[PDB]
Amino acid sequence: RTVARDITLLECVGKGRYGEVWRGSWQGENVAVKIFSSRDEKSWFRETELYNTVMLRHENILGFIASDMTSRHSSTQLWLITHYHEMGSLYDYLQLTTLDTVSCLRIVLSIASGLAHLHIEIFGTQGKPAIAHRDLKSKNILVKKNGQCCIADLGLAVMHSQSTNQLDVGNNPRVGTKRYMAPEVLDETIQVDCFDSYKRVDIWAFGLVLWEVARRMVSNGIVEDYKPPFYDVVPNDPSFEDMRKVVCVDQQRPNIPNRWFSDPTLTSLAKLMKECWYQNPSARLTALRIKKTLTKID
Ligand SMILES: Cc1c(-c2cccc3ncccc23)ccc2nc[nH]c(=O)c12
Repeated sequence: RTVARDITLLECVGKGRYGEVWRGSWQGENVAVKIFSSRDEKSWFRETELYNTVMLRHENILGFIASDMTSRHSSTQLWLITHYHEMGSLYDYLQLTTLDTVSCLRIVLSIASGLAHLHIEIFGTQGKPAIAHRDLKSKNILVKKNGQCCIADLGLAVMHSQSTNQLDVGNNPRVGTKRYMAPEVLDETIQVDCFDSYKRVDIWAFGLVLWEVARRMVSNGIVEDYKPPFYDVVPNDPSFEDMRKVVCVDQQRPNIPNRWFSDPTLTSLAKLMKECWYQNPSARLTALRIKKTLTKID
């Protein structure tokens, strides 16, 4: 029922090498429309597969509405239509407000719950395969009205089924965001035919998002300004070589502000954080473990 022809493009809320994101009106209601760039057409195919064939659906995953193609301007555009969240991306949201303890934990737990849903296979007839995201970042997370978040952008998803032991890495020349790239990626030791490798890459990236969020939690009247990971050692649009020097050569990691050690929540989150950042990919916590821990912290 929801098709591109019937959506009114109202406002452009995002632009990048992926294409554009629009706020659209469909029967009055707001919808989110990602119009893919020509260079990113493979990500549209992958997302269309996950949302339509795998039927991905979870309260902490961006709500899919429909895939469509529309011919306009003597070209054919690939659309991905999703729910629209007034609060926007976690990246923009953190820059416009600070958090108390409850709101900080609600955010990071909701992301953990979203990531656990992806990583965990559901067995049986029409079961869902295990899925690794591979481009988790604050710009690929949206904030819902109930204070929870949801994960978006499945263009690089990798899937695995324990039964057949089938690994499906797709076929996409797209490379994850360099700022959030794990060390085993930057120095090319990652084992590309092992599904656990891609999950561990998600955990590294998650750790960085948890750092971005915690910085905005107020404790004892103190709070850090929003900053992206490695803001102090790499420039904007950091190069591959820039990231390997910081993450691999100098074995650097996001700094923990000393004021975090005066707050029990931030101290536990600091520990959680770092346990996502091991150079040794197999030492990192699993998504389910993160979710469990976040459920107990208060
Ligand atoms: C859903 C969304 C995206 C978005 C992010 C990542 C992947 C997406 N993929 C498809 C459609 C939108 C996507 C980007 C900006 C937004 N700004 C206000 N409200 C929104 O909901 C919103």
